[PDB]
Amino acid sequence: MKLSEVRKQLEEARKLSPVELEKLVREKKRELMELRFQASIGQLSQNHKIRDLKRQIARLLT
RNA sequence: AGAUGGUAAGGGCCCACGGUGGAUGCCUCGGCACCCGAGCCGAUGAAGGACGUGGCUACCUGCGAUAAGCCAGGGGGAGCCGG
Ligand SMILES: [Mg+2]
Ligand SMILES: [Mg+2]
Ligand SMILES: [Mg+2]
Ligand SMILES: [Mg+2]
Ligand SMILES: [Mg+2]
Ligand SMILES: [Mg+2]
Ligand SMILES: [Mg+2]
Ligand SMILES: [Mg+2]
Ligand SMILES: [Mg+2]
Repeated sequence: MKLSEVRKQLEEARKLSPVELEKLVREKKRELMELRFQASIGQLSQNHKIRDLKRQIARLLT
């Protein structure tokens, strides 16, 4: 289900849009990094948070 | 004075039961032949690779830093996150 919702809202990134396709992505990635840091230290990650993010970004990157 | 009897360190044949070995039978996801179909790919970067890519990933597979994946259309109708 996660699809429909986000992607629609994602061309909804059209106030500023490619500029925001971008801005958003950047923010999305910092999250991934923050997230896989938590990931590696162990005592701060529960998995799919990762996958789900990476794929936000593949979609975002569209 | 005399006579021919038991011994088995070990060995031989026979039976029995094991070990080892992987023949025989059955099996088959593979192979072989024929026939039909189909028959080009590439600078819009092929064929084929290297290195990567999974929360934990050695390999195989898939994929390409959007990395076992992204979008859309079609199919399908309870399961799914490969081996
Ligand atoms: Mg005598
Ligand atoms: Mg004897
Ligand atoms: Mg003896
Ligand atoms: Mg015995
Ligand atoms: Mg890795
Ligand atoms: Mg990882
Ligand atoms: Mg790993
Ligand atoms: Mg591989
Ligand atoms: Mg890219």
